[PDB]
Amino acid sequence: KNRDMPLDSDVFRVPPGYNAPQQVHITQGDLVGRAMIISWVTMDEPGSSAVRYWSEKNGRKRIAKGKMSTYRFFNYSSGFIHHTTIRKLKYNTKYYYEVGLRNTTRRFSFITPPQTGLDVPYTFGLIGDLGQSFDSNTTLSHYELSPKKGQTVLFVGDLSYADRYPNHDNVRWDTWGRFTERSVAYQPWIWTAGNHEIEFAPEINETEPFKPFSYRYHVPYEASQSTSPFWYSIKRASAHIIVLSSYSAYGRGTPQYTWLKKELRKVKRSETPWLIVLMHSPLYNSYNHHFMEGEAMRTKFEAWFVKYKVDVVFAGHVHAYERSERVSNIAYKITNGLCTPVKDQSAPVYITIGDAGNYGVIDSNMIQPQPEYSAFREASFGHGMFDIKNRTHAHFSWNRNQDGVAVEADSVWFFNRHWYPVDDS
Amino acid sequence: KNRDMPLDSDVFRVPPGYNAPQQVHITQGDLVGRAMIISWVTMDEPGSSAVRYWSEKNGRKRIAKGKMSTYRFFNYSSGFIHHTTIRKLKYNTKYYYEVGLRNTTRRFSFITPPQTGLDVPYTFGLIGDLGQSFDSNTTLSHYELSPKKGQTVLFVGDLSYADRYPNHDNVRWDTWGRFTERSVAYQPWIWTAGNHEIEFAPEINETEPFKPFSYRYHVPYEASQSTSPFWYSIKRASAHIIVLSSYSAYGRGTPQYTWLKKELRKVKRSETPWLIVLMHSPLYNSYNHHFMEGEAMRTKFEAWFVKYKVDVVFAGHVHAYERSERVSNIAYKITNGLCTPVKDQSAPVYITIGDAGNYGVIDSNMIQPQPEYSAFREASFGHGMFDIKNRTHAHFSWNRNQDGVAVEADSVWFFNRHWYPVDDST
Amino acid sequence: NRDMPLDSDVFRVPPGYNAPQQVHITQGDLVGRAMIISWVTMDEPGSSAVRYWSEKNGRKRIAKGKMSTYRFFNYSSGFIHHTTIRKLKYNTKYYYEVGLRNTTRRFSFITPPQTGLDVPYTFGLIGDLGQSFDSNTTLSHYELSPKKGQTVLFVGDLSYADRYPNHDNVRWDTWGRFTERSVAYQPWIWTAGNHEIEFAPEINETEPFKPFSYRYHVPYEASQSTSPFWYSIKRASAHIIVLSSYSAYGRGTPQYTWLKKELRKVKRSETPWLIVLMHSPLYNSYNHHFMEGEAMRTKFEAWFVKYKVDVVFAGHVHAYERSERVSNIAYKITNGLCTPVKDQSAPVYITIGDAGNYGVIDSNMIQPQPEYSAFREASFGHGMFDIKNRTHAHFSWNRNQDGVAVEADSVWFFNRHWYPVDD
Amino acid sequence: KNRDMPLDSDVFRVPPGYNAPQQVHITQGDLVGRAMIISWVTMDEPGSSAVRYWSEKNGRKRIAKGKMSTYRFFNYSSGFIHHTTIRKLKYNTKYYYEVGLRNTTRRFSFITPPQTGLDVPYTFGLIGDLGQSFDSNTTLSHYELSPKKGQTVLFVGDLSYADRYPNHDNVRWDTWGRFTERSVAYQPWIWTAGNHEIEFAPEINETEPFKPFSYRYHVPYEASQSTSPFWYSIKRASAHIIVLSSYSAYGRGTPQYTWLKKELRKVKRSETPWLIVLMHSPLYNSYNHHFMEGEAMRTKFEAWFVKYKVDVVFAGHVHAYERSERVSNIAYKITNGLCTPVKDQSAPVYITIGDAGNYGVIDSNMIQPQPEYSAFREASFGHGMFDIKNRTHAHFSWNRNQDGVAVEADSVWFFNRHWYPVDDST
Ligand SMILES: *[C@@H]1O[C@H](CO)[C@@H](O[C@@H]2O[C@H](CO)[C@@H](O)[C@H](O)[C@H]2NC(C)=O)[C@H](O[C@@H]2O[C@@H](C)[C@@H](O)[C@@H](O)[C@@H]2O)[C@H]1NC(C)=O
Ligand SMILES: *[C@@H]1O[C@H](CO)[C@@H](O[C@@H]2O[C@H](CO)[C@@H](O)[C@H](O)[C@H]2NC(C)=O)[C@H](O[C@@H]2O[C@@H](C)[C@@H](O)[C@@H](O)[C@@H]2O)[C@H]1NC(C)=O
Ligand SMILES: *[C@@H]1O[C@H](CO)[C@@H](O[C@@H]2O[C@H](CO)[C@@H](O)[C@H](O)[C@H]2NC(C)=O)[C@H](O[C@@H]2O[C@@H](C)[C@@H](O)[C@@H](O)[C@@H]2O)[C@H]1NC(C)=O
Ligand SMILES: *[C@@H]1O[C@H](CO)[C@@H](O[C@@H]2O[C@H](CO)[C@@H](O)[C@H](O)[C@H]2NC(C)=O)[C@H](O[C@@H]2O[C@@H](C)[C@@H](O)[C@@H](O)[C@@H]2O)[C@H]1NC(C)=O
Ligand SMILES: *[C@@H]1O[C@H](CO)[C@@H](O[C@@H]2O[C@H](CO)[C@@H](O)[C@H](O)[C@H]2NC(C)=O)[C@H](O[C@@H]2O[C@@H](C)[C@@H](O)[C@@H](O)[C@@H]2O)[C@H]1NC(C)=O
Ligand SMILES: *[C@@H]1O[C@H](CO)[C@@H](O[C@@H]2O[C@H](CO)[C@@H](O)[C@H](O)[C@H]2NC(C)=O)[C@H](O[C@@H]2O[C@@H](C)[C@@H](O)[C@@H](O)[C@@H]2O)[C@H]1NC(C)=O
Ligand SMILES: *[C@@H]1O[C@H](CO)[C@@H](O)[C@H](O[C@@H]2O[C@@H](C)[C@@H](O)[C@@H](O)[C@@H]2O)[C@H]1NC(C)=O
Ligand SMILES: *[C@@H]1O[C@H](CO)[C@@H](O)[C@H](O)[C@H]1NC(C)=O
Ligand SMILES: *[C@@H]1O[C@H](CO)[C@@H](O)[C@H](O)[C@H]1NC(C)=O
Ligand SMILES: *[C@@H]1O[C@H](CO)[C@@H](O)[C@H](O)[C@H]1NC(C)=O
Ligand SMILES: *[C@@H]1O[C@H](CO)[C@@H](O)[C@H](O)[C@H]1NC(C)=O
Ligand SMILES: *[C@@H]1O[C@H](CO)[C@@H](O)[C@H](O)[C@H]1NC(C)=O
Ligand SMILES: *[C@@H]1O[C@H](CO)[C@@H](O)[C@H](O)[C@H]1NC(C)=O
Ligand SMILES: [Fe+3]
Ligand SMILES: [Fe+3]
Ligand SMILES: [Fe+3]
Ligand SMILES: [Fe+3]
Ligand SMILES: [Zn+2]
Ligand SMILES: [Zn+2]
Ligand SMILES: [Zn+2]
Ligand SMILES: [Zn+2]
Repeated sequence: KNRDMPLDSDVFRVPPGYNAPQQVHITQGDLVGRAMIISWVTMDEPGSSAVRYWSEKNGRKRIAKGKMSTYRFFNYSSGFIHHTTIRKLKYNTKYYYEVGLRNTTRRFSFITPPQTGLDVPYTFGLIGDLGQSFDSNTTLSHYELSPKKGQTVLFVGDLSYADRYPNHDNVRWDTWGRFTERSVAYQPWIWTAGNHEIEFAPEINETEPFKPFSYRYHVPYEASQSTSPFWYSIKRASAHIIVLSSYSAYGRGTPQYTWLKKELRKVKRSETPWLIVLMHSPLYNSYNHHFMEGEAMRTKFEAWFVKYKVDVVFAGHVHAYERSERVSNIAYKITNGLCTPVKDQSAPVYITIGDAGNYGVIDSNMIQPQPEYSAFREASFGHGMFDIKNRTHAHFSWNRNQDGVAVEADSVWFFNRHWYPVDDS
Repeated sequence: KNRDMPLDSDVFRVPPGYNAPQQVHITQGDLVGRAMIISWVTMDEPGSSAVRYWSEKNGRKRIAKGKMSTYRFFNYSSGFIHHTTIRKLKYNTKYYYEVGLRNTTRRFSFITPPQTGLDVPYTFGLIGDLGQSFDSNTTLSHYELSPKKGQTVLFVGDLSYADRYPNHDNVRWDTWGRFTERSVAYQPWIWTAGNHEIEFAPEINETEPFKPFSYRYHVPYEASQSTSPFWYSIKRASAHIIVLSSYSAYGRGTPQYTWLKKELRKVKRSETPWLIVLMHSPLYNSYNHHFMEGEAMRTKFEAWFVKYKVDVVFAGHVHAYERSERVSNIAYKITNGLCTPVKDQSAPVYITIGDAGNYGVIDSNMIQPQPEYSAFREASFGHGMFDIKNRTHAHFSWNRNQDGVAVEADSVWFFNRHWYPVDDST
Repeated sequence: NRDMPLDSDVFRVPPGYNAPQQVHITQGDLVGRAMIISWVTMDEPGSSAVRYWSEKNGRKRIAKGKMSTYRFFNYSSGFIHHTTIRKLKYNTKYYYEVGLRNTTRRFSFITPPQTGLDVPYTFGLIGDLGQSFDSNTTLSHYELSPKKGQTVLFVGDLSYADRYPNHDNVRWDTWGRFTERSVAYQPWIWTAGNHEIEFAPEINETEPFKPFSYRYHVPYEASQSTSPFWYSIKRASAHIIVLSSYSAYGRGTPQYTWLKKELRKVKRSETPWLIVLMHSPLYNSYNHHFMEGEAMRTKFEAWFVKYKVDVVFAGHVHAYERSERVSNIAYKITNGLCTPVKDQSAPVYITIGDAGNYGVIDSNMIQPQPEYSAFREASFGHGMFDIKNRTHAHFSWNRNQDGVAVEADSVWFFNRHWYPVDD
Repeated sequence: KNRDMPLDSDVFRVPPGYNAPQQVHITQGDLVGRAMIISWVTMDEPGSSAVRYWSEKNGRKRIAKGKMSTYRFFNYSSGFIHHTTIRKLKYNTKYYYEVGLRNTTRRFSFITPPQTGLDVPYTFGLIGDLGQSFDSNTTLSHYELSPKKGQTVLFVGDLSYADRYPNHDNVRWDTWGRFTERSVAYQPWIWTAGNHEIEFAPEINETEPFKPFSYRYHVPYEASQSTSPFWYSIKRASAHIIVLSSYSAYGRGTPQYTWLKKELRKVKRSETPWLIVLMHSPLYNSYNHHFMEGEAMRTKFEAWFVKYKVDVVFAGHVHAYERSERVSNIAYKITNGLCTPVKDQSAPVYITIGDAGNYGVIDSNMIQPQPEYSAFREASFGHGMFDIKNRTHAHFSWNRNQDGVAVEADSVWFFNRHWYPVDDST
């Protein structure tokens, strides 16, 4: 049944004025937080890729110059896509920025994160598999209405679900951009590529994976010496965030494998104590839907996560919520019969948070009974919050669409694996 | 430690004459055997990409037109690389072909396979991780001197090992091309991409995986509707051969995953009864080196191989030889504890054959004791032959470098999984 | 102002899902055994395959071509197809179909006879056509001609889309649909004029000839040219040389180099008629664009006389003119030799850029009429160059205001190689 | 006949050190002189495209990041070409810069021109058709030893003459770069494209006009809103310099035509009194060699030069020296018989200065007798100096290779067409 919001919905309204910038969105633009990638689309003509910005502190207006690009997908032709990086921003300060400098100007703002450090607090939103259904809209409202006040969204993939439409009707990317603007124009969303971003459709000569997503959503991948936008790293406040690609190559020797190996080695827990991994497809999942799809990546990387004491791994893909115990399944050797997950205080917690709404369908069927490795699971629409207090403590909470915005249906304290490895079960 | 043949070795000699074609090699150019891709390099000037060819019978000389390309890698600049496809050939006939039409002509020949069919005999050589060491030269000689007489080489990856040299010195691609010539200019080699072809080197700003390899070695990947040179299939005689890429994406919904799922559905066992899979990294491997590297691909494809009753999966990567029992390990569901390989008459035999020589090192360390799923393993240099007799029987043998060219240190009868699914254990 | 409106019948869209539109053809090789088929699909990419067969018997074959797209400012093109059909039979009628996947449309052309000394043929002359009502009239007159044109030599300025805001490239699409009724059935030989340049740095479009060069291909490699803007073809008893007024032609440049070499290749005993096409006239006694042709004239005029070009057709000036056979090639800065003289080795220069443009005629002329000008008139119309045999060609000019059979100006061309009599 | 310096001449020496930058050259990088384009080649590996620079004043060392490129020409493959722009410099300041930051660093310096202004003095060298013959070397020496101290070279085209070699042996581009380094590394040379830069060679599939030149020599063309490296404008001191392309399109409506029309409108003689035009092919020329080749461009632009009262037009192409009277020939209407040049105080002086050496041949055949429009002409090798004193006066001198470096064989004072419009005839 169609639960996608109609094209004439209020959330899809086009900003008025000739060549008004639309689908405005921002993300972190460098490794440590001093830069911001500003992106938007113009529909009437190319327009200018310049961004005007200034801090509240200094009130000196400056100009950053960017780049415009376009793409085609089957018989769709995109508008004019702008990406511009503002650099050398001051930490912990409010900036205003304007786009559409030539015809119709629109102004927004954001706050740069504090400089990275050991005890620096920060609140991350967790959103997965958002889509553009009425549920999607409710989750977005709950997030923006949260008393916890999220400062940056960690997005675990499956953005627009445009690919569910005939020929992937790319108009549905445009609507998604206009819908999400109310949040992502004012705070960065950290992008992870899910399977709905693949858009491999050889039947209509579209054979370059991630094409629409990769034209529309840029990431600071060169900042961490990644050679691809689909895996990369950022540091923000006290968190070191590693973004992975479930649908890229990760065999031994491949670019993603090589990069992750080196990146984990570069992590300094005395500088960013919170080590967080994002990926679309969950390594631990006890739901019927996509059961065991995460197995391949798990066999490659799980031992690295345990060895480097990753604090937490976030994923989506399953349209529900699940939180694992700290467990590992890394003792297997084909013939030794050691294929059962065991408690391991050195392993991350695996959280599945792909329940922001998608196209309005929840994954309710669960493998019964709940396995030992699963601490909490529930088939409900909602979003998460990962609220870092200091180097030892972070509080995670899950909020359900059917609950008040201030209500936590699940919550748990994370004790840091490097600085405070006490049983946080 | 350096057991690579020196640059001035006889196998590396440059063919004489102004702009003489060198590094000549061919491979199947289409889905069923009526085409051939002809490839070669000219060093002095671009030269012609035209190929003259004719059957020894008829003798009507024809011209095929191809394309020239070049590439750079760090401070290396390639010579001029030619790829030309000859099409609409007659089955089971000898053709002569010539390259260097403008200046120094060189002439070679090949024999097209018989048309695909249920009971068409054919002999495949199996060579993996060849490299260019003295051991490499020995393995090649054994293959070309085999009384079995291989008609096509299935190459399971790791070609030149140029990436071991400073800045991957691509000269060592050129030397490997000239060293091969004696063989792959007269019979096709079916290429699989190994980890030594990846050549991911961001430290010298070379970040495109498979670049040198993909410029030098073309495969007929569009013929099987693949969107990439790194996975594809061909039919030859009674065999349907599926080539996979261990070092490309294979997650659910990815191009390779999607392609393979569809491709298996196209397999017709009444026309090609022998279903053969090539990949670089072994799904079953009981050597310590690279132990369990194949697990990721195994979780994705193993159940598929059993479902479609693949006869045999060949791989290289580990520098040794191994032959599994017919087993499967596809019953695991995380908490059911079903994680031990069991005997499964629907499953392929897995053979590791990455011992053609590489840079002169063997992998001798093995998991002890030998696991139940492992039938035979030995750390020696060599190559295999897969000799199809008919729709029910194929004979596989492994020849060691230290033995006479006619000695099989291991040998086994494959009973076809579709036409004759009887226990063929050893 | 005078341009036909978007809802005009001539701009009508062929019905049916992804129906091929803007179909046009042109010679695809050096001597006539090939044809370039071009068209546009708007609904989706579609197939670039062309099905074709000869009326006689007719085994159906398929030729596969290429699809392309482009952007110009805020305009995005449809899916443009170009496909070459090769190895055709001479002097035979062929049918061809495009849009094989969804909506097929069928057309036809007739290949020319093999090239030869005495092979007859009739060429239409059309320049600066545009899409005004005048334009539509000219096209009608040409197609209703009793003399029956078999190929159009087009001397430049096609759609005049560059007159619209941001060169509204939709106006290229309409011109394509407009001209289809003629150019889908017989080749037009394309010359590049100044309205094809489309140099518009103010909207970041700085590649000359961009839209023109995507929509209209020419067989330039067939004569070893390295550019579509200059090339030659042979058809029946004619050798036709197409030059580019708005490309470089300095000594040593590609075009200059190619022309010098191309003239050495002309064989008057295979193709006695040597025809040159260019947009901007070397001889012109109208005020508009007076003397714009001088630069090219100083470079190529002596060559045209040396190789005894029969006739040079140009457009650009929106009127009709025919010169005497004169040359002005003796000037040496200080020697006072700067007047054109009768020269029986020289071509006749014909200005024929009066097919309609955007509805405006150039009527202001230099007075009195110079010696070198034989005939000139400010009327809309088109020409016909009718080759009878190696000695005689008949050229005529038809005015839009006359009956389709009426020739306001008419002249016999006596071949410069086989019959160099004063005409 | 071969008078080109041999490959092992001292002037072609390779700078010592691994990956040592060579063929270093600089030119103005912006409209008004606050920028500089730094160019160099590395032969061993790509290297860094970063330039380190600081003023003799403070400094305050800074880095500018550039770009690397390469090309092939037939069977030639280039080294790694770096172009890096340094911006926001101080006027009238000596700067040091270094290239080759990663392995072998080399250090140079330049002096930024003073801010543009009415009476700003400045000395331009004029060199055309240099080549790499022994004569070429003598001319460069005379320029650098000149008592007048050239501060910037206006170069009227025909650089290396590499195209005279077999397949245009591009190695002769590398030699010419090493030879000219001793001057162009320390002061900008302002490039004009000549016929020897076209390098149209279809017979060897090189069909892109100016390819090697355009890769090796960059100009700040976007600063004057040109859309091509081949025509562009700069201001330097009291001069506004317009560079044109004899071998690009210039018909009505073409990019160069449109650009030049608009550029002349932008000229302000109240800010830059000296209006100078550079082009390769002379509009006025009384030598037999290339007689009247300039006629095509003359017909297009001559009237514009008169209309805007250009002070002086410099050209090369003809291998000799010539200086015209102020003449115009713009009244011709085909039939009216007005086709003789006449004295026109509103017109530029036309100077032919393509006598720096080429491949060792001088053009000595002149049309006799000397025409009225020609003031002075002589067939000797040499170079010119255009020495601006203030808004009204500029001194032009011509120095011959057979004379002392201090001797002026031809000499004339220019009266500025805007600020001192009085007959300056000799
Ligand atoms: C979008 O903004 C442009 C300026 O950033 C407008 O161009 C300008 O229009 C002005 C009218 O107030 C005019 O004086 C300026 O010269 C001109 N500036 C330019 C072209 O750089 C543009 O206005 C439209 O386009 C111009 C060229 C004219 O056609 C106007 O009549 C148009 O309104 C703005 N576009 C629109 C559609 O608003
Ligand atoms: C790091 O953050 C923790 C979570 O906010 C701090 O714990 C909290 O400390 C409060 C007193 O400052 C106390 O009222 C709260 O109950 C407590 N929260 C929890 C969930 O335990 C933590 O404070 C230290 O450790 C706690 C357990 C107490 O021992 C405090 O006295 C300590 O200050 C913060 N650590 C530091 C070094 O501040
Ligand atoms: C396929 O090839 C096999 C090996 O060439 C055939 O088996 C062999 O038959 C020989 C006489 O033809 C016999 O002496 C060999 O012992 C035997 N070889 C082996 C390894 O079994 C096979 O022939 C059929 O099946 C075998 C088991 C016997 O029953 C034969 O009599 C059969 O013809 C060949 N199969 C077919 C269908 O051609
Ligand atoms: C791109 O191709 C689509 C078909 O593959 C177009 O949709 C089809 O339009 C048909 C009428 O031409 C209509 O009957 C079909 O229902 C429809 N097919 C599907 C699967 O939706 C699409 O057309 C645009 O949108 C449709 C719904 C109509 O409004 C058309 O008039 C529109 O052009 C094509 N899109 C574009 C931008 O061309
Ligand atoms: C080429 O075609 C010309 C035009 O038809 C021929 O001239 C015409 O010949 C007619 C006899 O068939 C004659 O009545 C006409 O007067 C004449 N038309 C013109 C415009 O002159 C021409 O015939 C040759 O040359 C002319 C001058 C006469 O000498 C004829 O007798 C000749 O046959 C044709 N030339 C050739 C080579 O056939
Ligand atoms: C502009 O530069 C001219 C060339 O240098 C100056 O002329 C020269 O002035 C010298 C002393 O200043 C004098 O000895 C030279 O003969 C003379 N050179 C020439 C070629 O005339 C010029 O100076 C002005 O005009 C000259 C003729 C003298 O009358 C000076 O006294 C004047 O100042 C310079 N103009 C200015 C305003 O400085
Ligand atoms: C155009 O031709 C192609 C190829 O023959 C057809 O597949 C199209 O059919 C349409 O799209 C397919 C995928 C299927 O949905 C069918 O029912 C549709 O009719 C055809 N396109 C149209 C619009 O006719
Ligand atoms: C392009 O721009 C013009 C305004 O300059 C606008 O009026 C026109 O409709 C636009 N065309 C498009 C967006 O296709
Ligand atoms: C989406 O949510 C916003 C904020 O709650 C609300 O104002 C708007 O009406 C909603 N739109 C739809 C279509 O649900
Ligand atoms: C390689 O083997 C070949 C064939 O046996 C032999 O001719 C040659 O000498 C060998 N070359 C080297 C370097 O071993
Ligand atoms: C290029 O070709 C010429 C012959 O055409 C040859 O003599 C020369 O050595 C070659 N140069 C290189 C480096 O290939
Ligand atoms: C154009 O000309 C054709 C042919 O005479 C005629 O049928 C058509 O109606 C005309 N259209 C317009 C709008 O002039
Ligand atoms: C070039 O001139 C310089 C300076 O006069 C001199 O030192 C050098 O030897 C000359 N080189 C030649 C003539 O090859
Ligand atoms: Fe999802
Ligand atoms: Fe190996
Ligand atoms: Fe016109
Ligand atoms: Fe010269
Ligand atoms: Zn998903
Ligand atoms: Zn390997
Ligand atoms: Zn015109
Ligand atoms: Zn010259």
